[PDB]
Amino acid sequence: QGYAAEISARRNAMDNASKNAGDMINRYSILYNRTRQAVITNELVDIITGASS
Amino acid sequence: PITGKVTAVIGAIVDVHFEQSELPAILNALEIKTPQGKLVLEVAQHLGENTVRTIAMDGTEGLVRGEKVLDTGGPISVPVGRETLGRIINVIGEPIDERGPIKSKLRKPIHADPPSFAEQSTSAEILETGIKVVDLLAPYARGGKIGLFGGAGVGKTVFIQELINNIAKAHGGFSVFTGVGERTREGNDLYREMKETGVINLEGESKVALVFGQMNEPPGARARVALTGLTIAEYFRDEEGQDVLLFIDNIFRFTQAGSEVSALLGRIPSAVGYQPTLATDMGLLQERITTTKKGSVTSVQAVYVPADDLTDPAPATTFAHLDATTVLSRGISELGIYPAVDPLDSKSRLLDAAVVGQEHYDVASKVQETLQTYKSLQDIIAILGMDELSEQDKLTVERARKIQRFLSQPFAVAEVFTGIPGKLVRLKDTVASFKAVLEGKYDNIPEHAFYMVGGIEDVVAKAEKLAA
Amino acid sequence: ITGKVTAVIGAIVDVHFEQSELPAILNALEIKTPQGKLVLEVAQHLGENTVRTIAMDGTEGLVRGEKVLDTGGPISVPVGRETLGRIINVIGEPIDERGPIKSKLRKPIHADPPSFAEQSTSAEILETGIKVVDLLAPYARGGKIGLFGGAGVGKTVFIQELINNIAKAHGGFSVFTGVGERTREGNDLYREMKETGVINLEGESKVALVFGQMNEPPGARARVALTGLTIAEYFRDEEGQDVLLFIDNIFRFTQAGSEVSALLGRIPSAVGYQPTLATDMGLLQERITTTKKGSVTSVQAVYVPADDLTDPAPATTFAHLDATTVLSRGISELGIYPAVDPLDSKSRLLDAAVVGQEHYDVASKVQETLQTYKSLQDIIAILGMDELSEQDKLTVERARKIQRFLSQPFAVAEVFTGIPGKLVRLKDTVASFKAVLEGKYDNIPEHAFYMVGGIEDVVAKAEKLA
Amino acid sequence: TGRVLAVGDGIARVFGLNNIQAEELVEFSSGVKGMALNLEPGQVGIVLFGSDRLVKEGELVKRTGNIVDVPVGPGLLGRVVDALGNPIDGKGPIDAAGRSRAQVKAPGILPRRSVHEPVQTGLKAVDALVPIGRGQRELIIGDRQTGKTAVALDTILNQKRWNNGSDESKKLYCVYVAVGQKRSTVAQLVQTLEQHDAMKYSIIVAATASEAAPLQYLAPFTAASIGEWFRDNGKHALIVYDDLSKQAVAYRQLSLLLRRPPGREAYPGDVFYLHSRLLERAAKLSEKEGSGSLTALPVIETQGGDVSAYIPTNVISITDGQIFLEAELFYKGIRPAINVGLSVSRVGSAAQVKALKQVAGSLKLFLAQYREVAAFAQFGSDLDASTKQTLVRGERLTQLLKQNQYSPLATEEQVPLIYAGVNGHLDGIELSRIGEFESSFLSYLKSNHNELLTEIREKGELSKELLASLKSATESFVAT
Ligand SMILES: Nc1ncnc2c1ncn2[C@@H]1O[C@H](COP(=O)(O)OP(=O)(O)OP(=O)(O)O)[C@@H](O)[C@H]1O
Ligand SMILES: Nc1ncnc2c1ncn2[C@@H]1O[C@H](COP(=O)(O)OP(=O)(O)O)[C@@H](O)[C@H]1O
Ligand SMILES: [Mg+2]
Repeated sequence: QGYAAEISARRNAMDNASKNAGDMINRYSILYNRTRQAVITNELVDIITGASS
Repeated sequence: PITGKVTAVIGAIVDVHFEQSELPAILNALEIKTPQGKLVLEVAQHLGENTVRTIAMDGTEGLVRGEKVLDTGGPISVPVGRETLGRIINVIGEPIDERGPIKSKLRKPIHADPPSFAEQSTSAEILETGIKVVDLLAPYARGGKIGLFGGAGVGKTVFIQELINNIAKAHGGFSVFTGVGERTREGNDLYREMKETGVINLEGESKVALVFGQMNEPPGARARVALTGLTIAEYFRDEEGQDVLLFIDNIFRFTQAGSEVSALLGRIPSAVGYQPTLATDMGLLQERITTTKKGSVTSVQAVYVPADDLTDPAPATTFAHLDATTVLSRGISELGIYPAVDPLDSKSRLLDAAVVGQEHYDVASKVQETLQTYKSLQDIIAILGMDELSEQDKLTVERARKIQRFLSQPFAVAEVFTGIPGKLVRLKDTVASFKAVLEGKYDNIPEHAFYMVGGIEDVVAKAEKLAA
Repeated sequence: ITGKVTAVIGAIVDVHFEQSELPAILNALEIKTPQGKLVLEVAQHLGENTVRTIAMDGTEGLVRGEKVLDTGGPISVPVGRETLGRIINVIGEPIDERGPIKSKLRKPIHADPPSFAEQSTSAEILETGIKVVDLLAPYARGGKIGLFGGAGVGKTVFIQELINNIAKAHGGFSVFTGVGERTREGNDLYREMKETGVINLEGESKVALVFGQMNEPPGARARVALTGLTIAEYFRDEEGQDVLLFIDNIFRFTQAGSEVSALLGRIPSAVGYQPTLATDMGLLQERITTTKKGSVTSVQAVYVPADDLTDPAPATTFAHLDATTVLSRGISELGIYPAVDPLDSKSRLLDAAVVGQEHYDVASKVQETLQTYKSLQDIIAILGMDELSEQDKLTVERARKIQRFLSQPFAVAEVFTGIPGKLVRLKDTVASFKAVLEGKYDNIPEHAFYMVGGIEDVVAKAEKLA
Repeated sequence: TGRVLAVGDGIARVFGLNNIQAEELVEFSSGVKGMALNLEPGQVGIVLFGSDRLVKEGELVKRTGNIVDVPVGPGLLGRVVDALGNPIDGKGPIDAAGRSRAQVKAPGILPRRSVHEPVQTGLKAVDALVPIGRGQRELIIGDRQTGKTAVALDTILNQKRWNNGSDESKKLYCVYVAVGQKRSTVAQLVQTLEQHDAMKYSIIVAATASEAAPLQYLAPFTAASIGEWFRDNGKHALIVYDDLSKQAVAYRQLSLLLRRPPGREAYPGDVFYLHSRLLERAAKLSEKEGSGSLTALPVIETQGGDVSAYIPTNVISITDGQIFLEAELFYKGIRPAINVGLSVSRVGSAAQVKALKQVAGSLKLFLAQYREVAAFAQFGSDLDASTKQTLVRGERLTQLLKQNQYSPLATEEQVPLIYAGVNGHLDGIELSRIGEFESSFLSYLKSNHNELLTEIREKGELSKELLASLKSATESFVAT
């Protein structure tokens, strides 16, 4: 009985872990997009400053 | 006539010097005769000293300083009217189908003002496409902008041709298809498939006029070709009082061509590299697509999303103008459901009780709820079998599957490739059918009696034939 | 032909020639100063008889209107056997205080790459005596070898051990170029090479030294690589020798090019590098080639800023190399020196037609084992090795043994270790790794493979532990 | 004529040259050439093809009158030429049918035809799962040293089968473009092609690393102009750009030293219009226009595998598909290391050989299932029988798609192997010896069932009886 309960509990625990991992993936995907845009903008500003003198 | 001389050739940018007070206004088209025909320069700036800076709509290679330039006296002028139907047109309005000249009585500037605030429609309203899923769950705005998402292998082209056919049959309005910066090969495939389908018909009447500026065109042509197509559509609106369709594939490349053009003129690029004029450059195109007292132009815009980043300034700016979205999905195609429109990702601002009416809104909301609950149950339904859920869950799963199958529809254009007769289903019967399905009036019917049929009458007929 | 200085801005000096015959670009100009002659290299013609030049020495103390002499050609450095065992700066003057270089000839540092018809192809494998290199990335005689690595991963120790193993045995003369590196390490190298008899202050010697260390202006750090390259070219084309051209550090050539480009006012490219990065690197690199007159082998240490191999400088360098030995911080933090990345390091010659099918098979199986182990590490970090299948357990354990077996005690490292250095033959390396792959030493504990020589040392150390 | 005002960074500003055309060639008194990219009200910005040491202020410049153009014709076959068509192999002068400009408009909407003929890439993976059609433009994209040039070179080498024949409608002439590669690599490529007798139908346009930026910029365009001769005269051609990243770098150099406005990653604003102008010239022409075609295989290098970079994004947008090579697979021993999930040919099945289409249809499904189930291999202690069998089959299919370099297989040699793999006959064979199976199986067929191979080659289809015979042969072999 303890074995059956433990296997079911581990199943549910890994389900919860997968939910949480998906949520974290969404958060850091948003953060990655923001950082990508920021990097492009800052490097382009540097290039423009070098060009405009 | 008024004639200047070229003085500087830098890439696709050409400077032209005119004698005193002869200057062409901005956006004017200037013509240079070359062995390859006319090269058209669009005026972009006045540099003083009676000099203007202009964008070349074709390759500047071979130009010499002092090459004389003739001012046409107005913006790029393109032919309009029914003589354009079935023809292929480039940005400057010349035919590229080699069927000869476009003998239209009129020519119209591609640059024109949007309708004034007093001329706008006071109320939003639905344009029925004759497609059950679209008209139920993502109703199109009359004179609005509809973003189309998808790609290869999801039936996008046949869906577009079905829109062209259904709008023409139901509402009598012609269509204009614009290829903004997309592959030449895909444009040829579209032309061939349209001739096969019959929306283009060289021997007789045809339903769509085509404008193409391909990837190999300079940035300026890829920028202005969308306005060329829009200008053809606006004529059918204003002068013939029709509910026209304007397809734009791809709007992202309108934005990208605008970015390139802004970079060439030396303007300081804005965030993540896009043009500083991004928002108003988009607005000048989008705000001409609107309903007026005489008719409307409804735009279906295939929108690419770079890096799948919905926050990128290009898709971010584009979505501000979209009234609805149609999401073609390969997942739905793998279910065998065509047109393969995703019932839940497809969304519309107009799916609101005050616009469509409370009955339609109730039916659509319950269809969405049924499909969403089924989607949430799917994994446990697979694991435990459909019988393991409650009686209400099992009922809703069966009804959800029947509804999902019922959202399929045989298109009159695809009939050529499949033999199955097409169906054009108007909105009242669609609402009635899905309402009756939600009320369980047809729950005893087998699932595949709902597959590839018209309204509920065809459901009854097919169930009868399957019972016999 | 003489002119006058008109503008001094940092390392950039403008000169004006009233005589209306300007020096051609890359010409050397000379200014007499209390510190000797200051050498300027012409970089541009600005119009109105004005030329813009890059200083090879400190410009402080320059005065407007100061007279400048045109040498009539590019920076000219002494060549030939008279330069062996002597240290030369970029402008070609000795800095070892042993008096003038007696060369019969001085030649320009700027010259054309050999034409296409002159190119000669060689597949001669260069045995280094290093297990990981000889196995997974064998070097090519007449080719280019790149030691990629960030700060403190071991490029200097590795290249010193390479000098020990190769330069002693290779019959042909060598040239070592300190392009803008640390003077401390250059002095250490000079002392070591005097100790080991590669340099000799009496009689014959077989390495020529060029140094442009990093305290010098950007232009000197740019042109010192060409100064060394020209002596290597003289040994190749005019003596018919097979030549070794050791270079550290190529990243300094790129960085000095960036500095001079920025000073000249060129619009900076991505992450600030000069627009001409790719063509500058090409002009430097593909002068270093094996013509039908002789072969110029080159070993090139490349600093990788922020350990980022995607940076435009390493990324540009990679395209020119026949064998890459990518040092890795991660491998070093495991303690596995010399810390070459067994997977990122790659060689043009690791082909069964060149090294034979047995060597190729052993190398390929080692790569497969290490890559499988790396893939499984992602799971082991969570669940350990207990959950893995017995096949997976066995392959992971053999992978760990192999990974530690790639380590080797260098002689140069006897200041960083007490272990006597050892040199392992290629044949013995192949035999050892074949034996480990086949599982003949599954019964050996992992630590017996650490910092040992061939498999014989594995057996001996396993017994010593037991 | 004109007088040089200033010289630097490989750019020469010239007073005069009033009648010069944009992009026209000019000859300096020292003999070095350039092309007039910038026309300005009082000066011309020439980009030099040689080192600027050869040009100094006040020098006289001669106008050539010719826009940049290159010799074209079949006389180039078997020759190595620079970007301007000057021979560099050291052999005799280039005999040419004519001379054509570097830059010309791609064929319009009407003259083209839908791609319907295969480009016989001799690689099992490419031919079976991501096929290429004549007139298609298929990206080869990947990281440093991942086998990209190996894939293109195997595609070039496989044509040896048909280019010996008499039927010009099947023969495929190959153009290879070396941009930014060191001359030693091009020399070894030439020796590799001569070793396999592949030069008699190949052309190599080389703009190597030290050659000035303008030549690296022009080389793809001029090589495409070489291919367009075959295209327009009804013959079939294949052009490999190796690689477009370095062409973009050279164009960035030109633009920045001309001080044209930069853009993202400091590239000029219209860098998209470079590769779109270059690649849209690949086309399949209709019967009226001569039925010819020009297939393009642009190579692209992604730093760290970043496909989101500017130039990779542009080229991925422009092309009809991609063959994606991943270093992780290369290290595992899966070579030529094609990542099947990311690799897509949007023209796809229409170009594929019918006999190969019949058997390879399900290979895609099985490999997709294997890719989904791969994570379970580390948990083999409890596998659902479906997952276990899926893993067993997918492992052997992946092992079968491995292929040695310079070893292209004929279509009738690929069909039996993929048939055996798909239909599960390999399940009884130990994985470690799948490589022994394939070479053995073919050697069996070509001695015991050569009728089947000949029929597959001649007809190109697996008729039902022929398919049953193939099954019988496969089982007759696997029994031993
Ligand atoms: N199918 C294969 N089997 C074995 N080795 C291969 C195979 N394909 C490529 N290689 C090896 O991979 C290495 C790199 O191959 P290749 O030169 O084609 O790469 P590339 O991606 O074009 O590289 P680069 O970025 O340097 O141009 C070479 O050693 C080549 O021998
Ligand atoms: N064979 C070796 N044994 C132990 N440590 C080594 C060995 N080779 C290099 N190292 C390590 O490398 C470090 C110095 O590397 P060095 O080459 O000076 O850095 P750089 O990469 O800047 O040249 C030392 O801390 C030393 O421990
Ligand atoms: Mg390559």
